[PDB]
Amino acid sequence: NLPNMLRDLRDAFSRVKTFFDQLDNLLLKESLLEDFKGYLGCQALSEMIQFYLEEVMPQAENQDPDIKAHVNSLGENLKTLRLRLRRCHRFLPCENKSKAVEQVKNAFNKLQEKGIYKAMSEFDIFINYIEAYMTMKIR
Amino acid sequence: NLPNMLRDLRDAFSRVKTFFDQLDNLLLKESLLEDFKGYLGCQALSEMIQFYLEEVMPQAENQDPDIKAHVNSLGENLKTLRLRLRRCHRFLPCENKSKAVEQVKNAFNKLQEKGIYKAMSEFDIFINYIEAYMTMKIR
Repeated sequence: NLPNMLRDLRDAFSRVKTFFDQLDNLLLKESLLEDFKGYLGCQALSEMIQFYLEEVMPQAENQDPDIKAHVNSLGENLKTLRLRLRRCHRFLPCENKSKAVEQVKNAFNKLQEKGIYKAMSEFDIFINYIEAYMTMKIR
Repeated sequence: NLPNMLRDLRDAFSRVKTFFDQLDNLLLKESLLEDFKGYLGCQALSEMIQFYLEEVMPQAENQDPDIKAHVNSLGENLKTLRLRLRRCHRFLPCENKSKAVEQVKNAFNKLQEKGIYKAMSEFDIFINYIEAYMTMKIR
């Protein structure tokens, strides 16, 4: 399962690495792994994937056009992995949105002025749901 | 604890409600509560709090300026609650960011060109951390 899920990404990296011993300190320090294992894990992983796709890879392709085909495949494999993990609310919940909230907003918007009245008049219901959520977490 | 944490919000609402029996269906349906109790709970609650603060309340104040002082206090009490829940990575992790990621990005940016080389050359380390994260969730 897992190893198999990461093989394409590792294969793509084996090519890329050849374009890049006194190593010095890691940029991707252990503290990063720790956040990945904590309550902020999803947000940390999500932000890192975005960082590599939007900032690092494009910059790297600009610095040396010869690595482009390989960095592009690395990027495609990383986006595919993200998609897989995201399709499962389990692995990357932080990149998923609530269908219920969307439904509430869609109904609210279609009700025009009556939507404002209704949402405000039900605020105590909202407070009750917040209490339920908190009650959940405390458990 | 909990009841006490929500009292100010409920007190503020008792005033507001007076400006707003055949009730018809709830806008804030049960499905919303369900998402609040699930894996998308944080995102759902976070989006709802934002919805009330940026969309509902301002609109309501515009429709009837007489409720303004009360909707404003309701809003302040809701922002205070959000702050409290957020200060605790436990209750609202989805509104928190990874200090480690920030440190990595700060170092990466200060290294200028060498940062690109380093981040790309450590991609396998990143893959290893992703594996760890996944290994975590599967557990």
